[PDB]
Amino acid sequence: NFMLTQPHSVSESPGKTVTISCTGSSGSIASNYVQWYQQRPGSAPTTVIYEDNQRPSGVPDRFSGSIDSSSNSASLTISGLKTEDEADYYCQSYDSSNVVFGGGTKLTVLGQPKAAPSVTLFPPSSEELQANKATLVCLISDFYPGAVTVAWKADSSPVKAGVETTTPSKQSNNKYAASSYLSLTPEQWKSHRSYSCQVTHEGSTVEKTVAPT
Amino acid sequence: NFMLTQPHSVSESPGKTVTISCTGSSGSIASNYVQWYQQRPGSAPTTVIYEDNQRPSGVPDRFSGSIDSSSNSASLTISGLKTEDEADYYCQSYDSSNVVFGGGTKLTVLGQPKAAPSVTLFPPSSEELQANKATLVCLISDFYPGAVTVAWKADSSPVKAGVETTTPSKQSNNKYAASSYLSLTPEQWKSHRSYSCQVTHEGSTVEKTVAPT
Amino acid sequence: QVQLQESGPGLVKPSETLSLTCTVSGGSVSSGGYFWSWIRQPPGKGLEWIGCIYYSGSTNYNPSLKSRVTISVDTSKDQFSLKLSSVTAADTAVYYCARQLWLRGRFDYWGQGTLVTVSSASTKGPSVFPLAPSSKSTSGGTAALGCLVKDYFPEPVTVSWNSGALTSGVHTFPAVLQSSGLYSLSSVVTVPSSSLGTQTYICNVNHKPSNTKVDKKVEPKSCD
Amino acid sequence: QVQLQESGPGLVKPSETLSLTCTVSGGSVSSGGYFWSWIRQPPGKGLEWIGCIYYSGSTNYNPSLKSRVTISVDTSKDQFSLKLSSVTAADTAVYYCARQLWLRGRFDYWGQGTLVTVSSASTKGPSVFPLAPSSKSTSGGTAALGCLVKDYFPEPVTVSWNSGALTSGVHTFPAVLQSSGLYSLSSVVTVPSSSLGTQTYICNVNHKPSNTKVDKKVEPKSCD
Amino acid sequence: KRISNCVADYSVLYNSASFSTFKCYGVSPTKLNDLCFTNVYADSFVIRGDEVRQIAPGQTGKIADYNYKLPDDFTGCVIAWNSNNLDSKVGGNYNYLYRLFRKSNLKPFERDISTEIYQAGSTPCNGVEGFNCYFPLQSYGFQPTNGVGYQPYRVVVLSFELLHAPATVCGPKKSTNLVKNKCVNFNFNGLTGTGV
Repeated sequence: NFMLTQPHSVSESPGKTVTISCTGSSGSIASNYVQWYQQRPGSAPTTVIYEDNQRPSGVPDRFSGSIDSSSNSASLTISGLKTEDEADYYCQSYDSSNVVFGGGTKLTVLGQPKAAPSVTLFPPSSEELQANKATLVCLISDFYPGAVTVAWKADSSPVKAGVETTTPSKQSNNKYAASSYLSLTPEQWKSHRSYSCQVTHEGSTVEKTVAPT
Repeated sequence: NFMLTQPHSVSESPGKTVTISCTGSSGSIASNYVQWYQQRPGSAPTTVIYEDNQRPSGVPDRFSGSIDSSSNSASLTISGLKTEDEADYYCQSYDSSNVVFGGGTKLTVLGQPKAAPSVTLFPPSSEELQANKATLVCLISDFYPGAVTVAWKADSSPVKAGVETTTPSKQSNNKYAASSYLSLTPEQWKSHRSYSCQVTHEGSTVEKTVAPT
Repeated sequence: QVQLQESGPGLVKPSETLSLTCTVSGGSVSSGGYFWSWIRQPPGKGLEWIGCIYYSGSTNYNPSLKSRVTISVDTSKDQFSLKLSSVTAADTAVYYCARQLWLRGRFDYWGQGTLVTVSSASTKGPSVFPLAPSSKSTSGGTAALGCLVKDYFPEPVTVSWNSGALTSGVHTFPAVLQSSGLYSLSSVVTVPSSSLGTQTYICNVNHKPSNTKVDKKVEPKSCD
Repeated sequence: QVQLQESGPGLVKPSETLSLTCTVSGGSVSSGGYFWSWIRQPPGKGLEWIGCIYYSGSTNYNPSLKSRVTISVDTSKDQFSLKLSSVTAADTAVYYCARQLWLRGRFDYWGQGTLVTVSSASTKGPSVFPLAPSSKSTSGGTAALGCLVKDYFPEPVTVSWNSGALTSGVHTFPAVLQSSGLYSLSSVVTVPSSSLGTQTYICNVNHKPSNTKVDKKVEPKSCD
Repeated sequence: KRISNCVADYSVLYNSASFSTFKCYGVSPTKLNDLCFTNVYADSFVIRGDEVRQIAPGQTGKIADYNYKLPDDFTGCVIAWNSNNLDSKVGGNYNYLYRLFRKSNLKPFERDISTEIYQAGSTPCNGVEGFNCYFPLQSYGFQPTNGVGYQPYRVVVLSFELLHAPATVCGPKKSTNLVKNKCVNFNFNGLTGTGV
């Protein structure tokens, strides 16, 4: 019944020093070796430190671990935060023939918010129209932070149903990507003169309009 | 995901001072009120402290509690250990509309009469024989230490099939009690001339015998 | 003062509905502005909080026990009941009803704990057989006699001698698993051999997990 | 050096026997007195230890996963495999076969993580619609074009541009649920406006469960 | 215990999979078989479960600073395991002794067997347990019915010595390849000679 208590979220500015704890409930931390692991999102984990006082060859000298057996909390002191350091941290123990890992400390991100909303629009295709369907697609890319609001607009009244947006997702260039779809009947596509999708992001609004041509 | 960490086993000699801890994982121990419950075995729990420093009317003044909010641990100090103090201790929390209890601390205190086991054998009854069943019951009582082995015998051959025995359990007079049951067919009961149960304890063997009469 | 007493059967089959009611005497449900809570405790484990209720419709439940606890309050009968759904063999716990004096505080009064056993098989009645004492059943100036409880399902069973009038020397042994599913135990009492043929020994076996109150008299063995 | 490669079916059926095999290339299993272990990690949760093995018959298992893990080592093929029984929906985790030397130390080398999740059964035919770029669809010197993947079931779909020739500027968006059951997504690529009428862009949408491959050409909108 | 003129393999000492605790500082645990020293000192003693955290370089308490001091340059290796089924028995029996009272601190790697009564005040007692005169030897608390924090743990310390001597105790390769008729270098326990 021995577990490693680890904080869930630890957030500090770059260039400072942090302390990540790993508290054991029943067994003392000095009883067994404690191993820390640093893992990129969507990849294999990598050992960042082991044996509680020595660093593996390859990691910088900033990763330091300390042990205070009085409070039964394994401490990992990290200084000089950089961009590549954003990861989840897990501490490992052994107990007695049963390896027990930690809860996990996802080290948060961290200058300028790279807000470049590429709000591009496309009208429904003629092939879709021949299938008695119509869909308006609103696309945003290269925006930051990943918190945008979408609302389909048109002259008269665009349909409320069929509005289908996607959550922001990380791109290859560290930016965010999201989409928005509007299911529509072909008759309502020509019923209104134009349709427009607006995106509100950090107060600014980028608006484009489409028309049946 | 808030739980109270409590030591499972605490032992102390009478007349001394012992401290029982209750550590919270996520929330601080001073966030919500913590209540300690002293529950006798086979009895309803009874509250012994409230508001972390106030003793209810009826409990002795020795049930003193202290709060170490820096370590997120709730402490309960017991002074002058007695016989009646042997009970389970649980600490309570509230978190956020979800009452969370503690792991559980059993107060352990700190003459023993060593005796030979009284052995009694009971033949199967006529009512059981009319139900096409037969059972041989061997009784082990008033013995110490609680380590006895049983070996049923059919005249001279040992019996292992259908043998069911009970682990020793403490009696009211500080001794132990146990039983052994031998499931048998009515034909096998009368097939052998006699049956016997050999209860061997502290090396000494006490043997009784039964016969179909 | 006030007192809380539980009721209902001590048994529930797996994947069925539990129905336990805790009755109130010496007080009123609506008056006082206090709270009612149900707390369970497995044998050998710590107390577990199930949920709490008000005399209005306010309810809160354990997230580990969410969407399975249904508790209702009827003011006319001055009691409150809890309903449990999809019970399993891991729900074997001693159930306590207690008036919650303060929401984040202590439960000042605790009711007596009823025992609930869950196991995945059809309940089997016990087979009580007499245990006749004889010359081989005595060692010195005292003899022994008892009753045998065999092939019953499930635990527990209580045995009382002469409707509880005989308590000295009575030894009730814990149950042991048989070779095929069921359990077995016995309850014996040590008595001097002088009163073997002059006083009647009757054992009272109760098996509310499978009903069937059975009374069996104990007599010395007759050679046939 | 040495490297570790996992194999076996990624998707898992409910209540059956999982079979994941981890292979070792560049070293020997038996030599060095080396240990082998398996570690799973649910998405968004911490690492969980399953069990560890030696090249002999010695093994140990997590008590939470006890009596469910069967791991065997064959020296002839130089690999080790794990078998899991009574798998449920809560076992969806990224499985890593772990290379480690010290039983109380660290896992120095980690293999790539295979995604294990409950398999789906129901399937529907997909539909692909082109997204014609125009003068309003570009903002500056770059234009956008793509294809619309709508009304398909189940997940996932793989979209490639020019049979994988175009990768720069290609954004794949996660799917979301429609108003009635089905899914919808899109895949777009950002290209300069000069190469609109001179370069042909074809999207390749593949739906393996429905066995449907659709190639749709993307052209600028023709006003009618 | 002193280990000399014996080859030692530490792989069997680790694959037992029965030790509860293992602290081994100074040398990396995975690379101590190839690296060899002159003498290996084995110090064996029993201790309670709550005092296993005290055995570390740079700790203060009531057992480490009075019985066996751990210096800063401690390259020893500590192994302990649970032996409650053999080191304790029913009846309140302990069969082991510790020291609690001393006049001052002691040097590391020193054994204290003095049974003199520690005087607290300025009044001598002439060797009795009088006032301000307490016996420095106290009873254990071992019991088979306890939990996990007061259990008997058999602690063995495997220290190493750094001094000029050939490595008598070592874990080297038992036999490399044999080469003849070429000018090679060999070390046959007595020389470093280069020749055919």
